[PDB]
Amino acid sequence: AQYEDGKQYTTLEKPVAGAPQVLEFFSFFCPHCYQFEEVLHISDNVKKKLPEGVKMTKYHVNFMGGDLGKDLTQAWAVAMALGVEDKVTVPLFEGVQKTQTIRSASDIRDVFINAGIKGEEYDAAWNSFVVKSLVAQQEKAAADVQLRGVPAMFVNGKYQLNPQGMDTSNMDVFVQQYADTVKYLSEK
Ligand SMILES: CCCCOc1ccc2c(CC(=O)O)coc2c1
Repeated sequence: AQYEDGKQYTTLEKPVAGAPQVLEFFSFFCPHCYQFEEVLHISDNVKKKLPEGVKMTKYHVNFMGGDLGKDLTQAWAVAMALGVEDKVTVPLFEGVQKTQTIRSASDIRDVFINAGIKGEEYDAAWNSFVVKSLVAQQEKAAADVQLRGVPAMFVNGKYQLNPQGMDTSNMDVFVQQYADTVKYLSEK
């Protein structure tokens, strides 16, 4: 077949019931994740190839970066609770990987302050049980598939994108193959 298990995607041995339809995992420490954001805009390009209104979910992971990795999962929970993902994604990626100015939880908070989130609002979210539950939700989704690598995308809890099987001589062709694979998997 044109699309084959092991080429553009793999199939989970144990599918996850009730999973998000399109579920992405990333780390702000992850170099390909930085590219998926700033260079390729994978999430945007997948969204454009899917029907309007499809639920896309994006979660942070703990397993890169030790203490700060977990702080960043909690900060991503704050971003989701406040709805400010689009305001903080690029400065968090650049703070961790480009300028390397993010070395502590306080430095993460600085990114939100600079992006216009009030200190009181950030701190109240950071310490809220709503955010505690969002941290648990991110961990559970990753645990459901023993995730050991990012960037990762899962479709309907059943299929995992396999970017290592896609063309990388051309960045736009790669994005198109990735997005068309998501569309194919979503229609299975
Ligand atoms: C999870 C461990 C890493 C393996 O998974 C990959 C392999 C290659 C790529 C490229 C290529 C590009 O666009 O420059 C973008 O993301 C990738 C993820």
